[PDB]
Amino acid sequence: DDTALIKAYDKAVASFKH
Amino acid sequence: KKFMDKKLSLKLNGGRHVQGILRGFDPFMNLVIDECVEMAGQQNNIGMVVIRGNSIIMLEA
Amino acid sequence: PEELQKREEEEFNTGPLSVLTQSVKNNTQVLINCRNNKKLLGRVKAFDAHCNMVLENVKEMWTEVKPVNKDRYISKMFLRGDSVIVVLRNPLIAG
Amino acid sequence: LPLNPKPFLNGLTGKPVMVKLKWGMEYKGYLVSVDGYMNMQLANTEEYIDGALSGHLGEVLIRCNNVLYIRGVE
Amino acid sequence: PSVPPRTPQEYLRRVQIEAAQCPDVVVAQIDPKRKQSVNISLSGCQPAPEGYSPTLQWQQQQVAQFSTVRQNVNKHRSHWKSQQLDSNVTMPKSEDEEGWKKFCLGEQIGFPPLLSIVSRMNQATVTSVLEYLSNWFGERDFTPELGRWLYALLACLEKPLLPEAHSLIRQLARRCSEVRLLVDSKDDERVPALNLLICLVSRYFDQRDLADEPS
Amino acid sequence: MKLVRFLMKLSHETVTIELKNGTQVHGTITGVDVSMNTHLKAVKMTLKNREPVQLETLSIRGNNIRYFILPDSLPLDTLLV
Amino acid sequence: MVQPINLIFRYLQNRSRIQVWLYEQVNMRIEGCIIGFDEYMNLVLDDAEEIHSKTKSRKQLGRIMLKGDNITLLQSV
Repeated sequence: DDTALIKAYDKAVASFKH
Repeated sequence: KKFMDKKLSLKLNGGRHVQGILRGFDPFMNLVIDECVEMAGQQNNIGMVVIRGNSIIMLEA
Repeated sequence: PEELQKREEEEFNTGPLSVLTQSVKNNTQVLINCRNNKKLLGRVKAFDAHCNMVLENVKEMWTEVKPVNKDRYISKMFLRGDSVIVVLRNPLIAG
Repeated sequence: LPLNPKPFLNGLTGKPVMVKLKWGMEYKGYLVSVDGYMNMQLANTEEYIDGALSGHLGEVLIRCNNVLYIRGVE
Repeated sequence: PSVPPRTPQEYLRRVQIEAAQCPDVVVAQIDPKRKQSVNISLSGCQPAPEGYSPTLQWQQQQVAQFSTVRQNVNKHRSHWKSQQLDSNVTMPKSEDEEGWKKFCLGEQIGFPPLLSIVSRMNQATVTSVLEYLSNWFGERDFTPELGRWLYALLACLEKPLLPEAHSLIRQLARRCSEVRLLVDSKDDERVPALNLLICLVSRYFDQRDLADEPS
Repeated sequence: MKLVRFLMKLSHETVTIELKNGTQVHGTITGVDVSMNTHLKAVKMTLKNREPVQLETLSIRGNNIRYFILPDSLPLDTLLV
Repeated sequence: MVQPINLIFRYLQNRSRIQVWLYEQVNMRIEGCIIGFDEYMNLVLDDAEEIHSKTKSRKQLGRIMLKGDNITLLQSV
């Protein structure tokens, strides 16, 4: 899982719903 | 704390060392030195002097 | 007695430590020059007669190189008197 | 005729002083105030580093143990 | 009595008596004044435009999440430390600003922040690089590729941070806040990311003077 | 004697300490004596020109400290009594 | 054995000129005539000078109070 940071970034940018 | 009248070469804080003959001391460890000399470079005379209990890093005969 | 410690508080209310008890009483900031060579802008919450302090909302401020302004923020802090150099009653600060 | 440290110091209040700290910097100002431990309070304060007026600080507390010497000025 | 003292104990005994004579603290009333030197202080962050400020509940959830990330980053540092890629990934010298910018960001297209690559990064480097990326950010637009790098390098900073590091990440969070003002829909791509970085800096890294407090 | 009395209430609190040499020492206080000498466990030291340092425990002389950074959750007003 | 506080008293009684070797500072010495002290060894000093090493120079302070905690070494002149 060498891109697992890249994923957590995307995941938090995504967590944003307002 | 028995050394008395016995010549010493003192290391003092801020990198200075001074050699002369002891003649007295304090409970607080301050002390009096005679016929003493500052060692820079070459050196020279100062005589009888008071020296503080701290200040002395190293003391050696 | 131990009620002669009421001197302390009367001492602190006038006298040079007034500079600190100002800030404790009125929630004012002071600006302290510190031996780390930086300045601390914050509010005195408690202090003793050696200038040991508790501080609040501290901006640590300094410069470095042409030299840039730097800072950092410290919610709460215990500052040792020995690190204190001078303390400005009512400093002047501006962007 | 011996002048001793505390009474001397009390004599300097209300007046121009020059306080010089252990670390080279000095401060000129009016000695507004003083206490048991010889902390000091200065008004109209001016700071001098390596000769050079470095700033105008207003009212300033100086922690006793940073002081090297103090002296009157005209 | 009125003859000079003849030992130091006597002398001092006499000063002490004279000490109590004096008032222990004295206060000279003066009369006036003047101007005083200003101490320049850096701005906080710019508040978000109304509607763009995230909720506390989002912010905390974000922080909590970031911590785990950091748990896992460090937890597996040594595995990723020993791997490779190719002539491809030459990690620039630690002080090649220009080549780090080219490395991470490109005009090639730039290497993304793989654990395999960032786990090889020592603390002074992560610090330096962040800086390089801060600089590049003042003078170019925020891409989502930049976001990842900043977020990654933030995920690799170890506490306790040195003061220069705090100063650095604060500068970055100010910059995010400034760019955030330029924005004009919530739909803007930058928004979630800029709010995110401000959060981690203000709430994860203790600079809470910079935090978005809603309302 | 009153500020140090406050310091001594700070056991099981985790803090960061700036040392006179600039070193940032993060750790959990097991104890603080009357002259500010401090004992810590679970320690992480960040230094100027090198990687960090974990240690199970560490003790610091009061007179090598610049200041204590204290947790934001610390209840000052309580503890100042 | 002459305890160091006596030697200071001697300096006070003779109103000798002395030189002070400073704790925090090695590029400068203070010379003046002692006219009073206290248990903490703070000294009131008359006609006092700053004596910078190397640069041979001398600055005039007049009458100053010198804090005891600053003393590494006392000598005479």
